[PDB]
Amino acid sequence: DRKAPVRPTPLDRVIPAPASVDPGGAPYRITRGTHIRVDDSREARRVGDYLADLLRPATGYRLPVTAHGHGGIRLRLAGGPYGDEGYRLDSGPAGVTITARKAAGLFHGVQTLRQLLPPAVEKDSAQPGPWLVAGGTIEDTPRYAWRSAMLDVSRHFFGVDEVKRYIDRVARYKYNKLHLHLSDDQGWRIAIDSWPRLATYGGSTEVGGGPGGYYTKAEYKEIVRYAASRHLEVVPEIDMPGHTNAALASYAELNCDGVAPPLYTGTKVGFSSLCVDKDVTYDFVDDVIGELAALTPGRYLHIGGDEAHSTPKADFVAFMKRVQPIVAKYGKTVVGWHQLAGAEPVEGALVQYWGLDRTGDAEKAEVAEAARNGTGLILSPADRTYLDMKYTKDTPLGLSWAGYVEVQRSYDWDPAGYLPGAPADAVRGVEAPLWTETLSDPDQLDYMAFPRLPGVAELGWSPASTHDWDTYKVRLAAQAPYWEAAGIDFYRSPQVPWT
Ligand SMILES: CC(=O)N[C@@H]1[C@@H](O)[C@H](O)[C@@H](CO)O[C@H]1O
Ligand SMILES: [Cl-]
Ligand SMILES: [Cl-]
Ligand SMILES: [Cl-]
Repeated sequence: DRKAPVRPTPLDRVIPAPASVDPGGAPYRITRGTHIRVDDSREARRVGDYLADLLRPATGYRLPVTAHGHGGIRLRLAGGPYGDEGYRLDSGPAGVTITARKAAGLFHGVQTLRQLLPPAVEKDSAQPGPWLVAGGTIEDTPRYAWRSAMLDVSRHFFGVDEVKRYIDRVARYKYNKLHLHLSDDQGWRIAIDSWPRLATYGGSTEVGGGPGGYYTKAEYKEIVRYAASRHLEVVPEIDMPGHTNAALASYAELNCDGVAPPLYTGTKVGFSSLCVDKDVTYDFVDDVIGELAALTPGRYLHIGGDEAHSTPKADFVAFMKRVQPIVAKYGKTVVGWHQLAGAEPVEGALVQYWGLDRTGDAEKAEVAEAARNGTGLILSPADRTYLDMKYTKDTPLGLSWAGYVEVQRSYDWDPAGYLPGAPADAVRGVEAPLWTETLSDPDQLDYMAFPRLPGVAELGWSPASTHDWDTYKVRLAAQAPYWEAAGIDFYRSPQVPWT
């Protein structure tokens, strides 16, 4: 009875592990007449309709959303110790109530509810149920404010609908930021009016050749809107000065030798560079960041800065000193890969650490020092949270430059004491990047993202006190029937006792 258990799943059996779980009493049961009662506000109703849409297919129930009466499922906004993202979930025969200070908290509460319900909830046709929700109370708040997932749409382009699909995958685990790698050597994915060829030419292909693609302003705005509806703040990235071949191939003048390189369809990195000694280079950067910032309601703008190996150190430093201010000029907070820590991060900047266990002390020191100087840290170790990394030598997709990364390794660590000498309060959170050199379709994205994606989300959300592999793997194993019913392919790691 994997699909429709006789009894409800444990109240604590959810990912991320909730801050506080107090089981008790009888469970709630959703029946054909259940109403979803929300506050008389747009934001409240919005979450109600979202919940209704998630449950209608499998239950076949009407589930009307209204601001009157005593619905069996109540979503209420009230004062409380739940911050901007926390919530309280009360379940019992009298009904299920989700309380939070803001919509995001209610949304997060819903993500927990869909896990309390049985696997059959993932089906698209009416199911027998029962639609039980374990009884008791859950009080939940996040450990870190930066819990993101990155999707590389430059190596292989993924359209609006495919991105919306990935957004729904991550929303399940309370991620609150979506980092989009919009440009690299194999493609430029965002239309820039001031530089038309970036998209029309720079976006014409991708890894392996053939058609590429890109987002028009309208498509990008739609992705941001959809992400916002799933409470994901979009963090766009335009990598510079390295990983810039798409742009360089589009405009000969940007190149040091004034010759446009061919469009790149390989899978290597580090060979491209904007010409730091040219003035046109900074007109280009200003134009792009200005247009991107206008399309970005979010607070951050990622300028990359990784593997600028065709850019001498001194030039890299000079380049970043010159471009960082451009971000603030357009009202945004700059973010960069940790290489930026060696190029004087401006005040308020954050750096994304993608180092490994084996990374040299000198490099780790430079990053820990930036943290001491006030730079916020986003942790995404290549040998931990890079979802494109192979599980073992036999994985049919992904890369292995950072070694292999099985499920336990990806989960078994603590962000607070990860980087030696780095102040714990400098750690803003974590990120799970999914690079696409080897992934060309949504199903392949799923196979590499799952089952590690949920784990990284827990590291960003759950209290350190709840972290434990032996008990987490049981909660992870329980997701199997849900993913199977949802049509979500995943790697059945031998380290997990799959349900
Ligand atoms: C910051 C960063 O990760 N840069 C590259 C990235 O462009 C590539 O897609 C990935 C694949 O694992 O390898 C990294 O070294
Ligand atoms: Cl989904
Ligand atoms: Cl090559
Ligand atoms: Cl390489």
